[PDB]
Amino acid sequence: VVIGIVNNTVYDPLQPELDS
Amino acid sequence: VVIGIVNNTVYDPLQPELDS
Repeated sequence: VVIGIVNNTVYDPLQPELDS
Repeated sequence: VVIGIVNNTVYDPLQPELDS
């Protein structure tokens, strides 16, 4: 719906602790 | 202490990500 939206990745800060 | 406080549940986004 938003006009002009681009594609990018939003990294989750919980992942580094979840993996380790 | 708070006058008029009602009872409800608060969803925790941490628990489902941590469990999975």
